Amino acid sequence: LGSSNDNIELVDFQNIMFYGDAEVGDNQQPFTFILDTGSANLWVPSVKCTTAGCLTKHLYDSSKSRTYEKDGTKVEMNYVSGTVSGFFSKDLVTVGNLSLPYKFIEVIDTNGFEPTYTASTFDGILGLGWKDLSIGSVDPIVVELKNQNKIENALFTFYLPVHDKHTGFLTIGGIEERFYEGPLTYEKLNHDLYWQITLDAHVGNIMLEKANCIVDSGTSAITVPTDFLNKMLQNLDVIFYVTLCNNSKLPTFEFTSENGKYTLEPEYYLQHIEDVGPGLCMLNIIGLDFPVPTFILGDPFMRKYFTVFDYDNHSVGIALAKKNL
Repeated sequence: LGSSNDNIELVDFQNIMFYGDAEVGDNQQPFTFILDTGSANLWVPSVKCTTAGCLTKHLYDSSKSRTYEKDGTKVEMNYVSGTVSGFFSKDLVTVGNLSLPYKFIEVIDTNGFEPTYTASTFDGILGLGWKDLSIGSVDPIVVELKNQNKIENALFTFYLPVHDKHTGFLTIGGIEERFYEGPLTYEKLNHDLYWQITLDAHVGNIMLEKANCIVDSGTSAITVPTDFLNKMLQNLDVIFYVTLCNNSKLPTFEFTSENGKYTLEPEYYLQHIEDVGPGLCMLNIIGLDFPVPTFILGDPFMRKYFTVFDYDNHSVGIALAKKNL
């Protein structure tokens, strides 16, 4: 009724991660997922996983689902925080109000994914990247939904939750105006692997033309080229770097293209850790070098900017996220 798109509510986790729920199996077994635009596979821990990390998670039992289709092909998935091992399985996956038989990794070993797994509340990870970026050559869930004529468009959007402010939404199938204000600008992908686009960057006197920028929901910070960060933090009073929240020397990130301008002010990349010291803030910025000048516009950027990931049009749409809806 009215809402023709599939909306999945998102909850923040200590301002470092955010989760969304989905189900696997004919009996709708529940799971909490990290929604990762940087990967392309879906995985859930199996009832057959007997590692300590799994004892506190919601587990998947294929024997309780009529629709389960055995595969068993051995597979291992790698992430920044580690590796998980298992085998492929296929069963009904439900996301919001949509369902479809989908191939995923049934994880049996998580000891190579610690301490992240045990220290976090999620059960598995749901990839929202491109096919070529996956293992087992599996079409993206949203792409699949589109081919099955279950959604109007092969795109999804992120309106991220903001710690102590409001929850968020992952919307599949269409763009909803209620999530943003200002103009919605599209940036074409420069690669059909990651959601990577080209943008010129300027922080202070330092600048970088046509830098590669990866919009990534799985990264908790904004990553900057080492050299770039160093120069940026010169003369600034910043002893992953911490500083006084009221530091007026803190610069504003500026990202521009032929179609749009995006900025990230200090209030968007500074994390309060007053419990460590009065008015003390952590810099949610990381020095990271890729073969070529690259910025990962992670959660800090996505919290400020509503984003749309368009498979059909091979682009990323960006607009200021509404502060309250």
